[PDB]
Amino acid sequence: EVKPNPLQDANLCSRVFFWWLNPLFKIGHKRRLEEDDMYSVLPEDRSQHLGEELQGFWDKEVLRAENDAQKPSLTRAIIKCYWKSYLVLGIFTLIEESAKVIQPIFLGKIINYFENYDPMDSVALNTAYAYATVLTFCTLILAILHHLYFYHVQCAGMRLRVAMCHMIYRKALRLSNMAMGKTTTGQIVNLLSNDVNKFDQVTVFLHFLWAGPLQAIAVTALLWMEIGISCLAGMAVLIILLPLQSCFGKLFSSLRSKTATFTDARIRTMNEVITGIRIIKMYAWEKSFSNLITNLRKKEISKILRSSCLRGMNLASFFSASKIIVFVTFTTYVLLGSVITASRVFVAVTLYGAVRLTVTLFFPSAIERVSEAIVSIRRIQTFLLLDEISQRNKMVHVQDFTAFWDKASETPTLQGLSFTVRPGELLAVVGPVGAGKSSLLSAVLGELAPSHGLVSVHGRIAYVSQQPWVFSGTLRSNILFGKKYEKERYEKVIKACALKKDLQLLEDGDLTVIGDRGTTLSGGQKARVNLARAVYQDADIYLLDDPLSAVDAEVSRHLFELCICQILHEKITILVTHQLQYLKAASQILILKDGKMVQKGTYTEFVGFQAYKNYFRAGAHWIVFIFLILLNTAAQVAYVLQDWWLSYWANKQSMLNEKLDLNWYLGIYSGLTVATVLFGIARSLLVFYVLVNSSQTLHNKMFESILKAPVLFFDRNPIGRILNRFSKDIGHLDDLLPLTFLDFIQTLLQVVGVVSVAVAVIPWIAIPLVPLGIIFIFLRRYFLETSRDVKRLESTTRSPVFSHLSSSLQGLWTIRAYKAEERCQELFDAHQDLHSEAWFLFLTTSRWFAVRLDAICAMFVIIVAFGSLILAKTLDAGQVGLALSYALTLMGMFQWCVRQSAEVENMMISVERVIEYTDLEKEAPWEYQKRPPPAWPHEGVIIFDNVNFMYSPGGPLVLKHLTALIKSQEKVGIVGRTGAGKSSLISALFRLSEPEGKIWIDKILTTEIGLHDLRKKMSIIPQEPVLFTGTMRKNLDPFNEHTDEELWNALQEVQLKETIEDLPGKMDTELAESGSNFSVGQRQLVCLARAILRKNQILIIDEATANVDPRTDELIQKKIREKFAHCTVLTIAHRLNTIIDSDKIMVLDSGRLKEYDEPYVLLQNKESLFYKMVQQLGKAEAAALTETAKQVYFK
Ligand SMILES: CC[C@@]1(O)C(=O)OCc2c1cc1n(c2=O)Cc2cc3c(CN(C)C)c(O)ccc3nc2-1
Repeated sequence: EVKPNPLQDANLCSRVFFWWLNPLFKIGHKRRLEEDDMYSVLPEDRSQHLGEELQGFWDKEVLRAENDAQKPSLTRAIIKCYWKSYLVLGIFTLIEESAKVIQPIFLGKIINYFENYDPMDSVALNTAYAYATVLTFCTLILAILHHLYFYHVQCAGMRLRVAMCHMIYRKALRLSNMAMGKTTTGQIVNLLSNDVNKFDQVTVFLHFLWAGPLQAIAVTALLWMEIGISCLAGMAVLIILLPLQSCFGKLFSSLRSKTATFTDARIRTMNEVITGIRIIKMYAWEKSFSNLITNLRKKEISKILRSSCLRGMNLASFFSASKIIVFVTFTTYVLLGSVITASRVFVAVTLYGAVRLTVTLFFPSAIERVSEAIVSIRRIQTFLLLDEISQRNKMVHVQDFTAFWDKASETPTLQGLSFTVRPGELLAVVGPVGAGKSSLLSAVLGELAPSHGLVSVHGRIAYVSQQPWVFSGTLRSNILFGKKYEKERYEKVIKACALKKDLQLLEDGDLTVIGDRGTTLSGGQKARVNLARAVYQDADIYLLDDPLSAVDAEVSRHLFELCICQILHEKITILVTHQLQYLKAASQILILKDGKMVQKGTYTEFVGFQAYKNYFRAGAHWIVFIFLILLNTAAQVAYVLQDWWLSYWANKQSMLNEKLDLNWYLGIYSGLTVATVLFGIARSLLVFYVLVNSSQTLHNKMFESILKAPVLFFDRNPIGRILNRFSKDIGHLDDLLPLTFLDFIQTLLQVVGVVSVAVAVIPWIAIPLVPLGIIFIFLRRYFLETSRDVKRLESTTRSPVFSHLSSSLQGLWTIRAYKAEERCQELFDAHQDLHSEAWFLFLTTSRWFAVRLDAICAMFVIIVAFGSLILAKTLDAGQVGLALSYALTLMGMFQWCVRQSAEVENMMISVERVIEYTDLEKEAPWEYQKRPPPAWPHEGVIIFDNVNFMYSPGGPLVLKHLTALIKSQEKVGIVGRTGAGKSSLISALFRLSEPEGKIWIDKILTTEIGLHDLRKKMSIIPQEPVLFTGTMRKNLDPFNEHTDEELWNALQEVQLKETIEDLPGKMDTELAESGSNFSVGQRQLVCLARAILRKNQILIIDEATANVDPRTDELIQKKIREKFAHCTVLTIAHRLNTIIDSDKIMVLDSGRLKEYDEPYVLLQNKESLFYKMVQQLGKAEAAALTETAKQVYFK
């Protein structure tokens, strides 16, 4: 075994404590870990073994189902597989529940000793030590041996999950093409990504389905023997809490899906902002999108906050549920007239303290997780019952072949086809079009079957689809594609593929790892690899579907004239290519149409504290948190004082020889119950409000930072990187972190409850508390330095599994062509177990930590129990019963406290990323001092003086010293080399980066006005037109300052009015995604309509009409020159004929003004680049251009 696994040989008292895992933490404390530091899985965890074993039952089970004439049952099959195993772990669950319930009874007798106390009876004292001893071992069961057990219940989960990933993939290769036609990859990948993943989460709780109810019965029976019928009072109320928890579960799922619509509506609208940002800014339409995102968020926040109230009240039930069921029990019990006594109260408090989790949380969860598992199985069953291809599947013969992609009602995909070919001969095929162009090959592969006629083949087939496909590994590994390596074969074919030079020049040699999803190769080179793979296999049958042979290249000739015509030509081969002239070398040509063989037409026939501060300060004044800190303690102190008051009552009562004032004691006691639920519920609402209001603020402080971010921000940051923060992180700050934080705080108080009660009742506990503390601090620090990293490795090692299935599910034909399932199965198993190696660490890592938290927690109970008995002269029965009833309660809650601590610390990083967006360097203000006068653009005069511009500070100067005059209403065409200068002068004109030099517009220096004062007052028509998901009215005027008449005129200025007024909303029609119902030219016509609405005296055309039919461009040209006669127009355009009649042209290259004059005068200088560019037209049209330019003198 490559990575020997210590679990093979660790002794019991190693693996009980996971002591064997110690070396991992040592190294993980010294280093960052890597995939070689993780252990290999034990033999039985191998995907192949589990799958082959489970098939060994599911196979039998479908045999039964056919023989019994019923639909089969996968749930029975896994059960029949795991029954003989999984029952054994039930035995520990049984003894575990016993320990949970037995502890109270002996907590009775150890308290009972104090009720009978005399300092001088050693015999009674020794009995108490025996009870205290068994109380320790009972704790030791729950606190130590529980952890090995829980790991094995987790292993039932992981073992079951892995086996399904095997059987699914095994099915996926056997899957019939029809079933693949009835399927999408996303279904199988999701099934593997999620729906099998549920099998861990059922198995942790499946034993609670019986052990929980059996627990509840036992607790009621015991209590009845302690407190009579009165135990029915609490237990019935406890059981009523079970539906009530479900009632909350129902509601927020409703409101969660109700909020889903708005995060989707927000995130789509946000994605338009982030991707569209540049053109958004030029229009000055921030305020439009600012209103949308604000209103959706303010809508979203209202429902998520209204859900947050119910989510808060839910935890308040978990806070009061012990206190309510205690109160009603003893109140009834007292009203049936019993005195209250320390022994009989704390037993019930402890029995309730034990059962409460089982009925209120584990069992409610379990019935849900079982329900999600059983639905997961039934779809997996559905998948495993899809149809399959017939798995059995020197010469090739075909005869009258009549076949379909599916037996739909249309005519067969192949019809009447017959041929035979023998080795040493090449067929070629003019195949179908609009359909399976290589359908003939697909028949030879047996992807299709005859309704009539026959195909017969012998030997082994090589195939390539015209679609390329590349396997996970190196390119050499793809050239091997699992076959043995053979240097001379490999050399000869790889050289005959001319691949070495390209592979050396472009892909670093054959050792190059093929990257994620095949990223590494160019598609042109990727295509050739398929043939290189094919030829390396030296198969009997070589089937070629157009390998971009249609692409003219020396290799696409060389492969044929040397390799395919001479080397490969000995083998059986069939070729489809557009290279019809290659088929002059073909031995035979088949031409096909409508599946018919139409002719044998042979060719000759032709995180630091500051994060917390920032997050909380964003919620409220610190004065509010002071009010909040009061409520926390008030809830917690009300909680403890209730149980202390119950002790105090018992202590007074047992002192009497005479009546108690029932309505004093029960009065105050009832008060603390009402108080503890009321502060508890109030606290639980307040925390959410403070934190959720904090999330709302961070979004709005952050969202404004995004609109006012300069374009430079969106150059450096990918769209996904930004948009993820608006989906994921602010998702968490609404969905889950306020919840997780309140649950952390709630539990932390309760731990502070037990510890502080314990030191109060027994002061000298305060000494050993500090050792336990410092032990915990070093433990947490030592642990999390590793666990943080294992979770990284686990999350990483997941991604090859889905990638491999996706790649393999894309390659199905090819895999079965090489009948290579026997290996590709092994590749999946290699990936699956390597993830399982990480999952095995993830399970056992947490236990090695969790067992110590329960170790030091187990040590605490010892301290209180024997500490109480040591101080027996001083303590008194009520106070001990308080201390011990709390001490037992620590066991469960303390582990949960630190789990949420780790999860909050991890999740809190989402807040750091959000705040890092709250302070991005802004542009200058939109509105600024020295506002331009009320009609400032009144001439369209522009000066550029020594203008210098860059896409980054200190970057390359893409404008150098650019200096120009543009006169009023002048029409300035601009052109240059492709990619030279480009829009940079436009982005300078919008100040999207601040230019050096000066730009003056209508006597105003552009660098001394607000960016909306500028950008509102100049139109642009962009390189790519943009529509926004919204009304046609908003896409034309979000401010609705233009009349519908003007909006109709604009749509009537273009052709499109009578294509929009017939849409049901008319101007108010909101569009499909990206306006798919409109053509690209029509989207530019929308920008022209926008421009026609704006009627600014300045317009910029950015090369737009290259997307558009010239006849629509002709309309654009017409309407520009008609409508913008008074306007000043700048026009970057590639084809000079669009601009040949400009009053002047600027030509830019290398960032310099190569030319600026009347275009004919530029042509009149035969040295000019403009003349040269017109001469580079290479055509007599240069004369028509020249004449048209000269006419500008005279027309
Ligand atoms: C749901 C997770 C889990 O089942 C688990 O994976 O392992 C076992 C375990 C769990 C949860 C909780 N606990 C556990 O031991 C203890 C616990 C206490 C909780 C408390 C405090 N209790 C004293 C009521 C809460 O307020 C809210 C949620 C709580 N959840 C849990």
